[PDB]
Amino acid sequence: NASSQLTLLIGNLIQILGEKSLTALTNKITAWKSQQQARQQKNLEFSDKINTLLSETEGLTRDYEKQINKLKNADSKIKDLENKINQIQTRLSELDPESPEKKKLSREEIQLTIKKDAAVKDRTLIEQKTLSIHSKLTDKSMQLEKEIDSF
Repeated sequence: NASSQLTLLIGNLIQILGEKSLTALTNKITAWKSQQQARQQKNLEFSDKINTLLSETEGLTRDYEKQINKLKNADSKIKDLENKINQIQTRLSELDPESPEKKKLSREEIQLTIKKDAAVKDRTLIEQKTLSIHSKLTDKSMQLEKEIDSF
């Protein structure tokens, strides 16, 4: 233990040489001790914080990936509801102007439309979360800089 050895050393020197002639060194040693203790405080604090930021970053990375996948499925559901609607819309155009089945297809198209509007909504929500998570990751990079700058 450097500190304890140092205490013994200056103690020993003072024994023979007297404290008056060594006051300056004695004072320097006090400063050193103090610095060492502050550096040990910072070291521990930084270590804990880095561990936290890291773990937090990993969690948010997983969240980001999970949401990105969710958002792809959402664009799918939509590209599929757009198909059913166009399909049906084409089918309705070519429909015998009456006809016995027009009434029903028209009701299916209002339904696919209601579903597609709700899926566009839900999509934007997911996209928002994605972007939000990305923002939180950016916050983690800011927090990291903060810690480094005050080390």
